[PDB]
Amino acid sequence: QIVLTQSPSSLAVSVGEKVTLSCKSSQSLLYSNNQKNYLAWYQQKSGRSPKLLLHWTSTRESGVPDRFTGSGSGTDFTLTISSVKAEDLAVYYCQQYYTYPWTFGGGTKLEIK
Amino acid sequence: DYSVLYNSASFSTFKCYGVSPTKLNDLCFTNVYADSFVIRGDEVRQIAPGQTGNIADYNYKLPDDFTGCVIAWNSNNLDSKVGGNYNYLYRLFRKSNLKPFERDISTEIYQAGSTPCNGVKGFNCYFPLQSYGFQPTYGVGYQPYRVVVLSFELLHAPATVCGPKKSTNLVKNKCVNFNFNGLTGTGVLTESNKKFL
Amino acid sequence: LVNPGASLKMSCKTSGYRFTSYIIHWVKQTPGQGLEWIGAIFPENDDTSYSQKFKGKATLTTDTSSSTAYMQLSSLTSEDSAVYYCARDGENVLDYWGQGTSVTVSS
Repeated sequence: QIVLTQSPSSLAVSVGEKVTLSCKSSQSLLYSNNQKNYLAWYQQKSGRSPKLLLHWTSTRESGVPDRFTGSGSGTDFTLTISSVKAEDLAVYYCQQYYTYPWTFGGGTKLEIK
Repeated sequence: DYSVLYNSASFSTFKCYGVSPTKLNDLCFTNVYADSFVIRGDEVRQIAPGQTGNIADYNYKLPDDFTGCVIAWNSNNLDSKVGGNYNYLYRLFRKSNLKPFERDISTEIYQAGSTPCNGVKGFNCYFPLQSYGFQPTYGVGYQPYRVVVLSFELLHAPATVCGPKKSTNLVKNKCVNFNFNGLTGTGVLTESNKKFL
Repeated sequence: LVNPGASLKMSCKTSGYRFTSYIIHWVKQTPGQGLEWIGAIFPENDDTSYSQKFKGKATLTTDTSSSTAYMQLSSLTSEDSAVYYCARDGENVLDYWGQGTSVTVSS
């Protein structure tokens, strides 16, 4: 029952500006056998289905821009976006993939300054 | 000599594919296998070249060009004891399928969606090796059937199993037509003194 | 519209994709709050997986012929009313995480 803590509450980003958002897990989400970190990054636009942007934190989703790049080591997981656009603004969430029960520790609104 | 195994009236299902049962008696064969396994009653129809499901794609797979026979008989005493027999296991789900003519004796946990399964069970990880319910108090479809599948193959090596079917009897001293192994002719047949090697 | 203590059934069918997924998911999100996982379903043997928070209030049934996942909700409350989203899970996502249905609970 590992709760995940994601900060900050708000992200102010200008158009065409790189941003970094980090989600921290209480226990390491790396499976010992495969030595691979497990985590999922989600985009949540208003009136839209929850959508997976990055999986395992090592593989980009199909038809997803290289601007969205995520690197996570051990407990700490970091997602970096560049060239942010008005369509891109959404709530960003981190979902543990390591073990049941699944915990949605995702939590970051994106705004335009 | 498969002619004595057809009219015995002791097998519940004696079918073949491609090669007719009345034609493989006088035909050579390079090597004949012997695939014996015990399944249920509803899984007998799935043992056919070109089927799919949870048994033919995870246990015994049949080739596309299978030209053999399927021997299966009813049984309830040579493989099912009193109180239920749970000695015959089977694989229900796996990460990949099985190629034709391939055995698998490994034991791994199936992975459904997340939670990679490698030596740990519980959530998102299930035990694939189940057990058949061979009980004498069940219906007809739940009865065990000892299916023995025979495989026929032909290679470039000389076949050691060979021999044609029965033919007409012999006659002597008369003028006759004859056919010895395809040597058609006409003449008089007798014994001979000839010292053939 | 469900009164407190009523039973609510929600069904969703994947469109453009025919099964080919080893998990199905249920998520409850109240407006102004993050998504919360509820239960996971398995196509063959039932996963029967429920979150500890939702345990005893959620039942999962899957019918292959129907091709739609079923979720039963019991002991509904004003806090319970939220948008629930049908989802799935294969390797990653393949148009499997579907949309959501708003729930309103009042006498």
